[PDB]
Amino acid sequence: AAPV
Amino acid sequence: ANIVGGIEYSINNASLCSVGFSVTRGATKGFVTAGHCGTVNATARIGGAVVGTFAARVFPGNDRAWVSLTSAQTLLPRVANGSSFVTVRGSTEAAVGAAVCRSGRTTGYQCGTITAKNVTANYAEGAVRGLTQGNACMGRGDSGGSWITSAGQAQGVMSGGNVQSNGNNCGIPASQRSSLFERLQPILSQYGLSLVTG
Repeated sequence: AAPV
Repeated sequence: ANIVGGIEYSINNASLCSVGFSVTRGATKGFVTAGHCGTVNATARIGGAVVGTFAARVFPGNDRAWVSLTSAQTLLPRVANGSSFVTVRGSTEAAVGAAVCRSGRTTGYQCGTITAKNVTANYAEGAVRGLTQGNACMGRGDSGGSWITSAGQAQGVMSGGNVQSNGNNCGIPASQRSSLFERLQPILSQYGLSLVTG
């Protein structure tokens, strides 16, 4: 998961 | 500028994020967005003009922020949907299984359903807890944008998810997407804000  | 959920804004002339929801704090106008988009005092611009600055934020741990705007900004109770608009009527939280849509500058307006709540995202910067998960696709740039039901109940702001190598999760099936948003309720109470509605 990554910000966006 | 007219402040509507989903539109683009830049931070310190570098990064881009999307507007979440127009809100007020007493006589102060503002918008809620993602905390990862800026640091306190960073400058927000819309169409190249300065509109305000980050007044507070929490990231990581949570992922929230509010930008206080100048008096000249026009707050609207609306979220962009293509050339059309969804009216903000309140902030009733929907349950798992409800349909929901999100709006942001990169993928536009996308809809899906809520699949889980209280999810932890392990971002490089640290964990972000208590996020809700939907399967509406999203991309790099959509952060901070609105999550709303077609009935106009504002749910939260775009945080992050499993972006693929093309910069979004739109080319993988709904069943495999994890698109996470920060709940709007705790943001409004944490900062004493009221949502603009219509």
